[PDB]
Amino acid sequence: TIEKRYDFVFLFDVQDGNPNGDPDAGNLPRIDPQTGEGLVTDVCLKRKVRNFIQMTQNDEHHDIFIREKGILNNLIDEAHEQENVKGKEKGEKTEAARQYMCSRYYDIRTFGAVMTTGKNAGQVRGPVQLTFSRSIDPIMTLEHSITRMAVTNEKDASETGDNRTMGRKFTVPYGLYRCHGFISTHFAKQTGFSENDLELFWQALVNMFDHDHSAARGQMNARGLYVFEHSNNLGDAPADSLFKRIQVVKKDGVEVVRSFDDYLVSVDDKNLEETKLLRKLGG
Amino acid sequence: TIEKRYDFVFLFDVQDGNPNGDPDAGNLPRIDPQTGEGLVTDVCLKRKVRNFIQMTQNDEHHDIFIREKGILNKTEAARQYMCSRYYDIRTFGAVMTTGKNAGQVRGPVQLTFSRSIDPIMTLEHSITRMAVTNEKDASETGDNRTMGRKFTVPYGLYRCHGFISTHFAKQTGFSENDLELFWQALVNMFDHDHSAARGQMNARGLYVFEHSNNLGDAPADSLFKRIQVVKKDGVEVVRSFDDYLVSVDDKNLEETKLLRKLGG
Amino acid sequence: TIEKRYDFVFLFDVQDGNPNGDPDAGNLPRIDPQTGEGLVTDVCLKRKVRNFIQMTQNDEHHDIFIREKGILNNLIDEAHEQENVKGKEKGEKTEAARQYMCSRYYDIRTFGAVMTTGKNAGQVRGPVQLTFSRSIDPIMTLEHSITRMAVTNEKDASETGDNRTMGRKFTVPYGLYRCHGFISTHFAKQTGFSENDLELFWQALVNMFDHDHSAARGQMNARGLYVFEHSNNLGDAPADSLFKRIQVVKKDGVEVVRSFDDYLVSVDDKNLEETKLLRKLGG
Amino acid sequence: LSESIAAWYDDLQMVRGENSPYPEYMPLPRLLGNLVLDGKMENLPSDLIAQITDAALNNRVLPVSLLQAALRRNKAEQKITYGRASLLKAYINRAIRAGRLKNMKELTMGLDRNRQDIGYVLGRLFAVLEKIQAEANPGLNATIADRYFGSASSTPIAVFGTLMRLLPHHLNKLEFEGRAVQLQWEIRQILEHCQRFPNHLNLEQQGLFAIGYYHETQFLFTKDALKNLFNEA
Amino acid sequence: MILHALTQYYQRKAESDGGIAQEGFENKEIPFIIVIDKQGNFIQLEDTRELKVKKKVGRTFLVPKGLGRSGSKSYEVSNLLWDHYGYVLAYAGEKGQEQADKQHASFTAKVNELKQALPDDAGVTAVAAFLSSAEEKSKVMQAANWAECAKVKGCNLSFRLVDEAVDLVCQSKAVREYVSQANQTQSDNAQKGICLVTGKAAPIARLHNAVKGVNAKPAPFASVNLSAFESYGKEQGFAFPIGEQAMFEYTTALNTLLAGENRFRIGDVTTVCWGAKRAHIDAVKALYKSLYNGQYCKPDGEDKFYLLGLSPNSARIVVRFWHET
Amino acid sequence: GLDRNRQDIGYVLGRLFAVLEKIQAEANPGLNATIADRYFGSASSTPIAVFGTLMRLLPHHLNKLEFEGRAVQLQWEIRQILEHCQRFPNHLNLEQQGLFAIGYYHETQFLFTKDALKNLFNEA
Amino acid sequence: RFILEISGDLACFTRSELKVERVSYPVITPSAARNILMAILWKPAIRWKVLKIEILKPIQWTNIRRNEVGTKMSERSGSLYIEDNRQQRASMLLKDVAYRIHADFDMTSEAGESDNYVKFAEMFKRRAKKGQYFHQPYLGCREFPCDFRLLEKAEDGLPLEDITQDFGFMLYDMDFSKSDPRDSNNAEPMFYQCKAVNGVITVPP
Repeated sequence: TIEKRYDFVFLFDVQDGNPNGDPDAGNLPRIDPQTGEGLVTDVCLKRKVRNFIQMTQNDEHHDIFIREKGILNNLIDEAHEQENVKGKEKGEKTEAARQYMCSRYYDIRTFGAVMTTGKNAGQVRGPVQLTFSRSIDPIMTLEHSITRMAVTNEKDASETGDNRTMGRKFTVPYGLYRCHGFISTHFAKQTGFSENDLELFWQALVNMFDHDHSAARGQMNARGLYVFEHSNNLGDAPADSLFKRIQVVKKDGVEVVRSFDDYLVSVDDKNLEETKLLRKLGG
Repeated sequence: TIEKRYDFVFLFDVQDGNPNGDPDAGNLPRIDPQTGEGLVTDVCLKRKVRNFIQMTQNDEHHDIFIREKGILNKTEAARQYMCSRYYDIRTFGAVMTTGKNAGQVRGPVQLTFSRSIDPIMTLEHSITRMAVTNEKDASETGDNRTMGRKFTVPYGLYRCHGFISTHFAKQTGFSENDLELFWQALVNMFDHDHSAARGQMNARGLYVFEHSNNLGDAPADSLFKRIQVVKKDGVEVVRSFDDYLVSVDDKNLEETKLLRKLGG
Repeated sequence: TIEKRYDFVFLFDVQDGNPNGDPDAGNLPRIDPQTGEGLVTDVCLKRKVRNFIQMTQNDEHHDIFIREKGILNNLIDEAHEQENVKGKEKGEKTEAARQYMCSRYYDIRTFGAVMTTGKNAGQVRGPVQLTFSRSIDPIMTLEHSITRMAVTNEKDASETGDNRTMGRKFTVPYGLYRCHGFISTHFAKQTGFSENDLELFWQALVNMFDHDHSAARGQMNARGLYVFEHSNNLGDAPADSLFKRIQVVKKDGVEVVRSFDDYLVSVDDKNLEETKLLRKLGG
Repeated sequence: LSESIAAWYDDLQMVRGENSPYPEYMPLPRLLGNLVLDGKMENLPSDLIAQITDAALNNRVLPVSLLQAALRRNKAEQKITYGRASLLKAYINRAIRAGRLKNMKELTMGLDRNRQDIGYVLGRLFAVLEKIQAEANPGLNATIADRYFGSASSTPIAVFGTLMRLLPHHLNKLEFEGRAVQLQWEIRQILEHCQRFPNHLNLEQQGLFAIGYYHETQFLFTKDALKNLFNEA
Repeated sequence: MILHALTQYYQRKAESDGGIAQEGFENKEIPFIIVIDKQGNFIQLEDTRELKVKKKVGRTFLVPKGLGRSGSKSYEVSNLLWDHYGYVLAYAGEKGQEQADKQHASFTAKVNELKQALPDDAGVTAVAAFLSSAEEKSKVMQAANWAECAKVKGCNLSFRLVDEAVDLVCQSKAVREYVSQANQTQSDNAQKGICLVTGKAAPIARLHNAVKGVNAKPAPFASVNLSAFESYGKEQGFAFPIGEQAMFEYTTALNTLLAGENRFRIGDVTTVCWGAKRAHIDAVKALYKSLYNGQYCKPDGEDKFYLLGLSPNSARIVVRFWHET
Repeated sequence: GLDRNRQDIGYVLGRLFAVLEKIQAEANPGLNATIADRYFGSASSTPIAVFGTLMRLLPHHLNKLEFEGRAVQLQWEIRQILEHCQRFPNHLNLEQQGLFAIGYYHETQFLFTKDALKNLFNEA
Repeated sequence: RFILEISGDLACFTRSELKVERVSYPVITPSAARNILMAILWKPAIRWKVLKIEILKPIQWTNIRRNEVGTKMSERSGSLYIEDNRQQRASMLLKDVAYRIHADFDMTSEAGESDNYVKFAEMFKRRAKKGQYFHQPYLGCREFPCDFRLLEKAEDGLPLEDITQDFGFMLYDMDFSKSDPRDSNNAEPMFYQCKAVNGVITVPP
């Protein structure tokens, strides 16, 4: 169980593909309808961490919780037949099941899982919590549509000439996203987030866009991860004062951005030596 | 026990999440159906304060009474014991089954519904879940799905008002250490509490005014009109703090009042 | 199945020809309207690899997914008509059909296919994941035009005998496009990408345009193919620390490129021999 | 109270092109159910569908959550039919008649060929682009709307900067030069009223965008009004 | 104006003769009705369903109101001449026995005491001898359309004697006097005031009537079902100083104006629009009549009033629509 | 609705492409596709690679014309438009893309007008 | 007589008929005005009494639901857990409210020695003109401010110039006659206003 608070800023870059497709607009990267900057959901990062852990770990005391294959109720009911079949009372069986899942599942210890849809089996608030990743400049969506030389089923466009079924697989020329995440202390105490899980989460945030790839996401990369660790479970400075100290900006010779060479980073390790520890794992 | 009145205005900005959802219509962020500004309630601020007090203490003389199930699980004598034990009693008054005025006490700490300045646009991205919660109609062999929706805010800046008087602190027991703990909480209550819905919420300006008199020698309207948070010139919509403009007025409160900037 | 994750960068030079025409824009090659750089979809590379495998293989246990002559529902029903028809229960019958398709169909084992439209059969992913190709220097497409001396039907003809229907053929002057591809391990263990499929895909990547040639494809060739192989299934190094080692740029007083001599390419192979291996197959 | 019902129902009459399965007066239940995710069960029954009465039938102003959910459902379905366009008009004329918007004028029941606004001409441009693409390729499994509506109502520069390369090829793909030049004249007259593509459409432009899109879509899907308008050029 | 206008328009509609309750009645939906003879003997199992696209629980009939059954002890309420499907046959589908027998015992004790308090009334003798014969209840289950009653929840089984076929067992000229006297004696010996929407006497009303029309189960409107919502420790009662008469009136008004022609589904909500008459707006009430025919005009008769809008929640009702103009 | 004094690269590029397409359409009567239907994919992305060849071929289109005064007026309007342009940048911004499209469509609408270009040239 | 320009952000005057759903009043409740006057300045000898209720801003109803607990705090149970007794009650707010109420003060029976009129009047005037108050006033709920300002006659505009519509029965004030000091059990009687040409008038009992 960790005893310090952690604030990590993850600056990554996507060279091609969609960092987070929108179910509304097919699969477009969720850009901010206020200036044009992209916004990647935190659930996408959580699922990428889950996939990376499945690729690396996949053992006991480190679950991931399945996705499509396998109903979640099959595991929800199975979790009850462990150390609390009946000798725990329904008044506090929820806490016992939550503790069992925290000791067994890894995604629950890092984030959580909802099970109050029928039988209350736990409700972890969430120690490690990430937000949406914004960009410095409004990314210019490419939108490259695609077509097929055949048809899947028997649609109305299946004639004798050529069944041309089109598709919309958008991409991004270059997107520099900056996500922010926070890990407290009381939630790690109530769950059991030890140093091993912390190091596993750090390795996941370092490498996850390279292990989990597809056709829509294209090429997603990782640049840097600046972590600030407090001396205890307190807050010596607000998060905005510590996040703006390490800032990125556009190049002073061009407007559009195509790679990491079109950006400029700036740090300030002067007033950060009070009661905080600065670490850089990504770069 | 404090002896001076403190009138504070706290400027907080949500960057990528829901500052305060609407329980009436699903879970969209609270916005004004007229001017369009966000109307963040003070109950979220109270919950953040309670969570920070629970975190930075984890012991006696600073309990929460009304705690969370997912975080940790004669008359004047009982009232004095409740005041000396639980910190929420000194914060938001005492409310038990028995007591004087029907067992109720207002309390020194009293926040205010945070109202924004510029009309924000709540982003409702209906995301899809690749699983099923229960045995619904969509939990068949085709695709076990449970499509939901995610409500976020691109940039919501709000200002919460608060007034702490010593008249109620003399009865509840809000001393100087309690006030310092409350300030330290207000500085980092949104940093210690985060989720997938609230996202990133940070602080901007904790402008406090301490009055010499025990009741306050300055109205609240002038104190609100002094600190002015508006937009820039060429800036059309909000996005970050570089687009806003905050102007203080410390040239008129230099007579008896004292200014404090515990945030910016 | 393979036990290592591979990351291969492929730089190919298309001389005079259309590599991947834009669908909504008639047939011009996809470019970046924000800087003028060229772009090529990864699905075009996938189709070229499929055509190469069809030209080379032509045997059992390696299906290539046929052309328009044949509805895909028939192939899906043929794949279902095996040892998992009824007595198998759909819950695991979907995974059984997925395994059968991965063992038989090469396109599913390599990239993947969707088999949940008419008759469901699971949702496979695939280990091999390609990205969109990007040009280093902003290419300047020519957009040529042609003319046919004959006419299709009698409506597009003239009024006597002057039969002419014009024409169009968008070509590229020269383009050195770089693409990235990732081969994982967890998806390989679920599909069945062994060493034979890996060698076949390497042969396809080193020779893909020489087999799948067309009238509008042009004289496309392969220049370099650099593969990074990790000794473990964890993240030994991020993608940005390995892709930036293959730096490609323009020469001195060269405004427009024509061949590979005008493109200065440098492989930074100095600090990567700790636990990662580098192989230059195409280069 | 009947005057509010009249002022809410008279502006509800859209253009409505020919061969439309929806009547000129769409019922309120279906109109409010067209804003759900997939079925009449999960929606916003308070600040949205449970406030149209208090906003229109009582002579009041529409909230901003109305426009937010409207643009969300517009970018969700990637199209606008008789089920959403009749709700965006209750924000411009209802605010100009009272006084809470800005300085632009109201709208009309027909297709306004002037106005000199931003969202209206942009929506008409997007709609004529979609109609030209539909006339070019017969069987369309996905139109340019389904690709560019993620930013057509937000940042018009991030969609119109890449959409201008597909329109000439789509027009050349047609089998008739007369209809091509007619659509060219129509889109020229549409974009003539504009001034410049802004960096981001404000809250008072998504509704105009949807209204203009639906108006132009129903106008070009009528019968032969385009040729009649081109004859007087 | 929220509850005062409700009682106002309820008293206005009561003097206009439009099928409304009158002191101790409510229009409740009765699916299957057990038609018997004059002295017991199960005759037939009639059913008056088949309405719109959704098969409701029969047609609405005027039956005496109840005191609510939501709670753990749902058998100690003892309704009058109508209740649940398990209050007569003592049979349940998902609840089983035990609790079903006590409900039938309470029902038969209530009908016995009602026959004792009011003898020689024909209708009470049948309902008193049918529940005590212990021989026709088994034949009721072995009827013709009995298999369609245990397949849905909230089934109501009512009684009706012969020689009428137009008058229910609770509508004869014998029980109406007792119903009117029970509301002027039992609900008038509690407190003295002070009332709210009337300002006169009206004792404090406890346990408000369950409003059915927005939830899957009948739930009250203004009733503190816990303890953190009371004023100065009222324990469900004195928190809302509303009289019993006005409570019954507004609850019956809300129950009647949520199933007739004034009922329309706006969207995950069931509201109701009506005017002050002195209604006939012909613009909002006809929300889903056909295809919105041309009816809005200027008949120089625009009434005032407002538009009350109720919505379901988790246990109570939430009022959202509130606009007088 | 045409801004002649915009002093922006996007507007002048759009007007230039518009007048080029107009000359191409007016060169030959019966045609099937213009220069805009082939070169628009890189007209604004790489203007140096499209406008150059367009105005290099424009002499042939002017030679294939019918009237000489119309060609003189067209060249005069082309020069008056290009007056607000000093160089042709290889890279163009997204806002510059939008300005290019707007100027092109405005110039096409202004040129397709019957009595307009002659009245503008009358005050030269 | 004293003119108070009560105005703040929002308002939520919870009615007595609908206690579970905190529906706001169309104007300022007389009991709310009395509580505001007591929170500004009150002594065990004075009795604040409202007289004239006035409106200065149009009604703007906003649908807001508050999520509360259904259990009271006591010395028996240590914690309550709001996740167990969560109740989603209603609390409709009134955006932008302003009232220039006319109210004075009288005298009680337990005065004693401090029973002056001009002294309390000038004390209240100084507290209103300087900003002194025992507690921050509330607009129906203790979550909105009240920028009160001592006015002389008229300083703001009103939207209700002509006849509009009556509000029916409104909550006057709780009966404090048959109640000991620090009361805990009483009633809530209501009363009728009059003609709304510029607000409502409160008839004293």
